[PDB]
Amino acid sequence: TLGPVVTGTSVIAIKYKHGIMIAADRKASYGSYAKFQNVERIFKINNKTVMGFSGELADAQYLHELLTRKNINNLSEKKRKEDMYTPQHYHSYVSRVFYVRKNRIDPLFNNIIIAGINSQKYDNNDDNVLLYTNEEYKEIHKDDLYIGFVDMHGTNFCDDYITTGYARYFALTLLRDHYKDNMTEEEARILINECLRILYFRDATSSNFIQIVKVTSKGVEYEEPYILPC
Amino acid sequence: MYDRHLTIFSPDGNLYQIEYAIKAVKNTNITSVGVKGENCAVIISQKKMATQYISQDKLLDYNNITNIYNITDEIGCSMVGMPGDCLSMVYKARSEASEFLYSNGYNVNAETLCRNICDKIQVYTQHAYMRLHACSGMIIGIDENNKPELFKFDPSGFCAGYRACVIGNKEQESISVLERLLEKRKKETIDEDIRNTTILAIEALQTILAFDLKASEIEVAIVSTKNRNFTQISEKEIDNYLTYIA
Amino acid sequence: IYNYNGGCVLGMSGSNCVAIACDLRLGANTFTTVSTKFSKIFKMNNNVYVGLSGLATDIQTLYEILRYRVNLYEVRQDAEMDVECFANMLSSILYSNRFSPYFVNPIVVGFKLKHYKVNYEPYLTAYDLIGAKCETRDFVVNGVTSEQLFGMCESLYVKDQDENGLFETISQCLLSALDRDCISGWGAEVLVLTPEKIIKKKLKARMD
Amino acid sequence: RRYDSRTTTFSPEGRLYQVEYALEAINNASITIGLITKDGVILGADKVFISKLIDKANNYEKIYKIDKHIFCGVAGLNADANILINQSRLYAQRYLYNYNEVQPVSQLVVQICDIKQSYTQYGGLRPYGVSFLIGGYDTKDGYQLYHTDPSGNYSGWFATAIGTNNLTASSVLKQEWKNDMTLEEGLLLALKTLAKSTDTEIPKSEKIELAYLTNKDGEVYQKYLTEKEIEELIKLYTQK
Amino acid sequence: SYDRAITVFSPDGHLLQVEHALEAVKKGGCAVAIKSSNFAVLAVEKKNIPKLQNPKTTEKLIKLDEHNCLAFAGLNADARVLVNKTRLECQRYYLNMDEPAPVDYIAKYVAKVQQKFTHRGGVRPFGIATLIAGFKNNKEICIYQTEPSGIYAAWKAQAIGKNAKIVQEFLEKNYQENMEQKDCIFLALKAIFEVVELSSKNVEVALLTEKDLTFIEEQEINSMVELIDQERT
Amino acid sequence: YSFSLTTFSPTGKLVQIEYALNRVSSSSPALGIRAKNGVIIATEKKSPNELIEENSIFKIQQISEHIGIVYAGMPGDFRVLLKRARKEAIRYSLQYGSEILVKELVKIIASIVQEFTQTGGVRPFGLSLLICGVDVYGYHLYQIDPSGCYFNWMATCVGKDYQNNMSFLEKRYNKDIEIEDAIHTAILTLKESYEGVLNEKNIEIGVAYDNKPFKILTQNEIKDYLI
Amino acid sequence: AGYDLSVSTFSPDGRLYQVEYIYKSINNNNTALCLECKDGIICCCINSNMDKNKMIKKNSYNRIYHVNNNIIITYSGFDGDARNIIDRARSEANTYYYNFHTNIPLHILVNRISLYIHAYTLYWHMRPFAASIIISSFNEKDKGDIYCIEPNGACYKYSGIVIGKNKEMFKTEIEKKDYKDINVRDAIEDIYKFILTSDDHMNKNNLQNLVNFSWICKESSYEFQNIHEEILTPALNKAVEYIEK
Amino acid sequence: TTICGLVCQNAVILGADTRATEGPIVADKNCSKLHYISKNIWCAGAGVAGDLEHTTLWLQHNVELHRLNTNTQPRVSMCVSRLTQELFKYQGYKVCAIVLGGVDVNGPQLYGIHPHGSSCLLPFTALGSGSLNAMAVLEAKYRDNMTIEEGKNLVCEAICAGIFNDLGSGGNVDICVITKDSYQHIRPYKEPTIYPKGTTPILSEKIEYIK
Repeated sequence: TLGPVVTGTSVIAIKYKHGIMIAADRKASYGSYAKFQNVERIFKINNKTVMGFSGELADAQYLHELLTRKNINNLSEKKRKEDMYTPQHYHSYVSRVFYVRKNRIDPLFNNIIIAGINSQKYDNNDDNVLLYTNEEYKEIHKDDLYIGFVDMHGTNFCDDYITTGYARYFALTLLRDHYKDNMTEEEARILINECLRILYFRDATSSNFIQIVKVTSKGVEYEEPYILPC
Repeated sequence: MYDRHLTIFSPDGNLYQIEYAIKAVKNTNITSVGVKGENCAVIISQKKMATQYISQDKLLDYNNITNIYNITDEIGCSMVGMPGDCLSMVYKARSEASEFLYSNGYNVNAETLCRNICDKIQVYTQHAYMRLHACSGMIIGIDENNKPELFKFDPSGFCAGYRACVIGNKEQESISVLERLLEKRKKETIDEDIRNTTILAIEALQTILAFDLKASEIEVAIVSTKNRNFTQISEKEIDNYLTYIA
Repeated sequence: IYNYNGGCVLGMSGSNCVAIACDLRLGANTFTTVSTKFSKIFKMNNNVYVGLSGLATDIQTLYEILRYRVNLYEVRQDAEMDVECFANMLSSILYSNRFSPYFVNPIVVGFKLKHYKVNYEPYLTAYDLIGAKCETRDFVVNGVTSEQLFGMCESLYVKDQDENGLFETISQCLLSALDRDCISGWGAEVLVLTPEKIIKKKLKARMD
Repeated sequence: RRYDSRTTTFSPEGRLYQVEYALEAINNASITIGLITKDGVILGADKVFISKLIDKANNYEKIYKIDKHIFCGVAGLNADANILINQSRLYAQRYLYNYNEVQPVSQLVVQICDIKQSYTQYGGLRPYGVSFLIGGYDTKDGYQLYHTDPSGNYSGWFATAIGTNNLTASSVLKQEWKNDMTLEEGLLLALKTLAKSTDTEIPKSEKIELAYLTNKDGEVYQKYLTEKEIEELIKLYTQK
Repeated sequence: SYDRAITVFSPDGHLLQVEHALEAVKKGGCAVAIKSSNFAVLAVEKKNIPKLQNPKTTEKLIKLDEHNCLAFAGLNADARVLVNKTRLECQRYYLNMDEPAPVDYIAKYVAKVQQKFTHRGGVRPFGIATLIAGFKNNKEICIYQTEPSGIYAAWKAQAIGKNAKIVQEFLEKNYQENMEQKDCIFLALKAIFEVVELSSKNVEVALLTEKDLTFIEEQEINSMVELIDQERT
Repeated sequence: YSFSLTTFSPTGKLVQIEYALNRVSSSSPALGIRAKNGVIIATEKKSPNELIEENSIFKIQQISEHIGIVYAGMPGDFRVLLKRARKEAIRYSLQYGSEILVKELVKIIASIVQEFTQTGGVRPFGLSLLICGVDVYGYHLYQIDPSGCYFNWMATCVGKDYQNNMSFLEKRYNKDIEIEDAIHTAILTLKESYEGVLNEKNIEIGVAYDNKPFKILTQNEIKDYLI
Repeated sequence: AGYDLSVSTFSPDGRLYQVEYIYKSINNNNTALCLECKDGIICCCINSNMDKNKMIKKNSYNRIYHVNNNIIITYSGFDGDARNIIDRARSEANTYYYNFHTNIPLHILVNRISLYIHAYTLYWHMRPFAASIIISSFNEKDKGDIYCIEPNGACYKYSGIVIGKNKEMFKTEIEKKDYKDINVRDAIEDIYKFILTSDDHMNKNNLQNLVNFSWICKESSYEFQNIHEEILTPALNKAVEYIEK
Repeated sequence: TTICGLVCQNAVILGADTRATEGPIVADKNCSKLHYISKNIWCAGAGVAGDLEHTTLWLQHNVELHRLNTNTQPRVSMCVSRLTQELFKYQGYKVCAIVLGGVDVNGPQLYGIHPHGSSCLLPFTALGSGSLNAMAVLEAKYRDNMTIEEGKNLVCEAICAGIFNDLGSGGNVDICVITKDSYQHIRPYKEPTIYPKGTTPILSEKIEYIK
């Protein structure tokens, strides 16, 4: 609320065929100490939406309670799968929250990504939802996908690839050089690994113990964390 | 006209709402007895539903029914009256005990808690838009001098100490029973006197009610210096005590 | 801030006799005066007096607040008010604006009644700008010229004393103190209360 | 709604029915007298006898002082009196705080009648069942005496009497009062009208109470007569 | 009660509290007002106990502002309260406009306040009828009337209080335009004494000009009551 | 919704306050005596069943070091009045740094009782306090009523048969009475009033011996006095 | 004699008639039954009074709601008062999770809801709630925990309860056998037969467009799920076939 | 200013100097830092003396009210809780560090209060400008389970060591002994030119006899 203390590094989000891919290093640095090297920095609101994080951890946690409990209220007044809120809804909600906190001058020292799938014609997961506990992938049109961004100042937009932190110079350059449309999972993961390798080799606050999450027709898939090949 | 509908004095100087709430507490026909000895204090009540339109059905977990609650680890209580009023009264007692610990840094005394609840009951009596809480009750505990204590309050807001007391119907007839057993006791180990007090409480409830008192249908709790915490006794141990009385 | 309207007050005790004194200056922009009658002493009760030194507006505002509280107390109780009660109430009023306070360093001077006949015990005390009370039992001084007065009184105080000698002592102490302060002076008044009477006198000071 | 008392609500005739019952409560109370004299203003009264064990010393229950220059006599309920006495003292010292001079009596009685009028009009609270005989001195108008009531009405009076048997007392005041008169003559006339109102030939010293306010020596002060002074006054009354 | 409607529409469509305030007004003492050219005359009755009551303390006829004046009939305490309110509003207008308050604005504000207390909960109507006299912003004399209902209108002459209909009937057949000051005082004293006992002590008459309000002395009033007493007999 | 339940009837008389005095007249009596060198407050408590202990219930309390109080009426009213009176004495001592005067406390509690008579949505207090104390200006004894009006007494009684107790106490009382004789007259007055038999734990006494703290007598001292 | 006009007034016999009138209104309203089983709990609601309304959609009117997707909450009474109480339950669960980051225990939630309902039966100005509420959940370790809050403000734990119209005959069929050992899937037969028997307003055609269902059992991974028609209609057909014979 | 406290055999002894300063000068030569909370709790502190006086009077009278309501012996931990809440609510700007001592049902226990609202029970402590000089000799000579006379002598060792050393402390030495029953307050514990008549000139005089 007054300044950053415990900081995360950066996240990368890209859309491809069958869904989107979002990645983040599991580390939160206490300045120049690196106290925590196993932190969950990618969160889930519901199926077909996730929340990114690069900044102060307390604000991300507060926004995580707000967003996940907004999803709880959505489920508690749900009757059909189409009544589930889209990533546009949550992205606008975070944008309004950041704008209001800016006007009050009590900001959140974070740079959020909201991304997922803004359509329901591809899977029947949301008709009978499963919060606690939990085929072939179905190709998803890029128009039905969505990736968004929220700045400290509330600035927002949408694009096929969005990154935060120091990845907005390194990884954004690699994506603008190399990002195609409808790349398979292997090519996307190779590109993400190359960008995170370049970040690890030239960013103190980053690391190699990477978390990777996917948002597809099957739903949100928290894969096993892996150390980068380097 | 409207002299007794609200908390108002009638021409004879009698707030009739007070006795109406008291007899409403009596109409629940749940009895609850308390008694103290040396370094112990026992409280007993019946494990039944109050008297109203709903009756005890077969698919009713009778263990969940209880007229004995607790405010704090060291303090317990037995509220008798309307169910919602009793639940509100224990919640208010929990509030006063917890803010007393916060403000003053040490756990509350049961006498002070009884005076505070009596003051809230006074606030209900004084004002008209406050309906009376039809919930009398007992509070027990042990003070800083390591001696027992038992207090009672009514919907009139009259807090007073005791060493043996009864809530519910036949109280005037039941005062003779407690006096007789206390005089019998007056004519001891730290553990033996706990046993004597517990049999005295169960025998008092047996004599007041005049039937067998199946252990599943009652509930007993105690604070003493051996434990100092409000722990309610199990059914089999009560059955052993009842067989001793038999 | 106390250089703006510099002032000084003083009060001594004796044998069934008490004295209070003050300067009559009212300053503006430190080094130019505007009046030579602004008395810091205010009568408040038949045997209680108060000396307020500091900013003039705060002096006056505190005088009306205390006069309100005092006259309320005599009217309700229907009896004369004690020095200790006034001192405690003054300390409470000065503390009640602990933040953004009245820039005034007051004193209290009067008599203490011990009924049984009646005996008049002298009473003196002093305060900070918050109400830091401290009973003293002898000479009490407060203001910008406080140090000079502290220097004078110990050389010149003779324990219990006659009221005439008390007047000479307190007058010489105040005049020697005010001569050594540039922003305090311009005349003086000396009030010597006794149970029989009160003598109010003004001194031929270096008022120039 | 169903339990409302209908306090601030006009009659069919325009009387409100509540100030009227308050005035019947006033008329049953102990009598109080008022007189203006060249030397002062007097507020003699009659004690109601509760018991002989009441403290005769002090215990002035009818006459009260609002300030050194204002004092009044109660003619109704004592609690409603005393709360308004406290409000009056607060208003007096508030005016002295604001303006650094004593409040004129007209301003003060305007404030008490305004606050009494408020509960008569605003809200649903009962009015104050008390009527005062407020008197005092000021440089603007000198010795004055007024008559307040629960309605918030006030009026100046050179001499008046209120409470039970106020008709007989006012008749005696109309018969005996003079424009220019001494303090002793006013006190004797106060005993005379108190005795006439009380249906007694000779007033009892324990049953009455007197006070006066004079601007003597350029410093106004109030005196409250003790038992011995009232005994001397009754001796003079019997002699006269 | 606190914040609830006590005045309400009857089945016939009348706010019965307002008519009760009108009977409260009708029991109150009479008052008369006249205007002509560049001045006005205000008359109110008076009732005092001889040898006991102080006539100076009565404030039936008053001054609100440099130019505005007011007379009333009804409950005097409510009149004093509304008078203090109007004086406060006069000085509030003079601080936010830097011109003295005209009579039309004050009459409208008095009507607004009386309608406000008639149309809000927790307050009964002001049981008084006032009539305000003062100079308009264009230096034109106009006297306004005001009822407890919030009705107001401008009149050349009108009366209130006990037997106001009879006095108003008398003024209809005797009023003239641009009369002298003595003529206006004579007409007002005749009109008030149609329904009031004939004596100098039972009235308090005054005359308003741009300079200030001036109360007529007792000697002129004694001559006037003697003259009309001769005229009647 | 806030409106005065208490209101003037025809002829006034404040019928709720009259019912409060009726409550006081039926409640257990209390009394107090002012002596030359002390003041007493005393009251009888009802003949208790053996389960009650008198060491919990107390009709005699102390507000300050020198000030006592006794009542006759509703106990919860007395409890809240006692707590608020303690707060009044405490705030006065915080301001002026001294033990509170009896007159100021009596005036404030009388004003509070009047506020509860006047305030909407409430009813009057159904008791009659009897405050005694010592200060600079000698000894005092006062009596609060439900009306919110205070009376200065030298000896008084409250409750059932209060007229007869007043007459008996008037028969046996002197202005220069010693404190022990005042205690004896209190015992005899309550003995005549009870119409029964008395002992320790049936009566309670409070007293202020000269310029010393207000004292509540134990059952041993009362048993000594009864002999 | 005037004692039944306000909820804040006790009768001369010490009894609040104004709550009894609410109870009588609840008893005449549409009925709801909620019982437990081995696999989980199934809970039903019978909307018999809307048989006259023929234009309502099929199974749109659903009185069964939930909180946290693991606690069934339903009612039998006024829809609006019930919905206000549901929203208060959501609010209390929200406050608990914001404070503590854990789902609220059900036994605390019923207590807070009972205090909220009880808090409106002690003012003349506030109207007491006309709704009797059933809250229930299920987990594999601690088994089902069915409660019922009432207008009086009384919460008692049940292993099965029915409220509203025809409740005496419904319970008379529920104590016909012990349902702790009967599975959740095959209890639908029994419930369909009981609603046909007790209620004298429903027939074969009304059975698939008025009555609601849901369960919280192992098949839904112990989370809320309105029942799909392919499970209802076999048991519905078998139940009406049994009743026809 | 120098303050100290000590825990002894079933008792507590407090100690403080008797001097107050208004800058580099001394106003009162025989001040009283020790203050009475209850019959078995006393205090003394250093800082702004107005804050100390008001907070101590507030604590004293609040403890008196709490005793009267509860009718139980006052406790030191309660006083610590009220003081810590009072100083924490007002952001620590009320600079008044207090040495609290008393003898409750749980035996003697001394407490040390700080400006920001923190507290810590200690067997001995000292506060003020001359704290270090006193509390050095305290820890040099402190032992567990002393006699009362040894405690008083050590308290004059501390406070008389600080008087001789520190410039901001001086005058007499105060001692107060707190016990489960009764207390003692030894205020002076250790204690280590006429002009002729008409000399001054005047120009006005007005005698007003008093009624």
